[PDB]
Amino acid sequence: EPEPEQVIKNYTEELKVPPDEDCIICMEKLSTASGYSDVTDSKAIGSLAVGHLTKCSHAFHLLCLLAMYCNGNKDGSLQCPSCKTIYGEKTGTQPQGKMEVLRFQMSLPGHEDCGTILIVYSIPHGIQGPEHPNPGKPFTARGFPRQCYLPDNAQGRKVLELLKVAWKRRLIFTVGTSSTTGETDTVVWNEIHHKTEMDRNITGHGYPDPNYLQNVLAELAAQGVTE
Ligand SMILES: Nc1ncnc2c1ncn2[C@@H]1O[C@H](COP(=O)(O)OP(=O)(O)OC[C@H]2O[C@@H](O)[C@H](O)[C@@H]2O)[C@@H](O)[C@H]1O
Ligand SMILES: [Zn+2]
Ligand SMILES: [Zn+2]
Repeated sequence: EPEPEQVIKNYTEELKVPPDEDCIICMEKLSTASGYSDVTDSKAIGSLAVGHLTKCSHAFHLLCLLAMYCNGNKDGSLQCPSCKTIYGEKTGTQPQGKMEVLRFQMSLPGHEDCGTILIVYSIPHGIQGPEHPNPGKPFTARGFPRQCYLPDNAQGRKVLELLKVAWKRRLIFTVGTSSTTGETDTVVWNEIHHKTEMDRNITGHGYPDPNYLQNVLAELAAQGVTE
């Protein structure tokens, strides 16, 4: 993985003279100096260095870009803050654990045509790593194992494989704060809704749900997991 300054040099093409149009990262004119210049320090990147992104052609202070990148885990990918194009292979802060998958013949509410896939995520507590909020300090993992259900049809089996890619790229979980329990520095769901109940009366996260499959299949396209 290249260095943070080099990551921004890739997937970027410097602008000769920046327009009057604003940089949406620092809310300052691209013509002027980055608004994060006072707290961000590069080697090869100035404060009036500006390029637009390779494919999506959105322009920012390359220092802002760098300021952004650096606030996250530094996997060598970069996400356009305007249109969210992924540059490289986005990955994420998911702690070590296991993903088991099972199938059973019983159908789910709304999918009586087919069988059911059981996904079991088991993730132990540990010590936060460099990518996590407070490196070195412990993190908790609440509620594991967490059982998840997919209709065993064509889409459901597709989403299954896409979720195996998500796991590989440490995308399904993250260390952070729980919206449910308010507890901090802990393993929580990250951006990819999972059905944890067959019967949606129990918790609110179950079946039937017509559009779940369509929702998640785009919820992980938003993290760069596609065909
Ligand atoms: N029970 C749930 N099942 C699936 N997704 C859930 C659940 N509760 C919340 N979510 C989704 O998880 C995301 C973040 O919610 P958090 O509460 O921060 O995540 P987490 O604390 O892991 O979720 C609560 C989890 O803890 C367990 O005690 C509980 O049974 C559930 O699986 C949001 O997308 C939210 O909609
Ligand atoms: Zn800026
Ligand atoms: Zn863009």
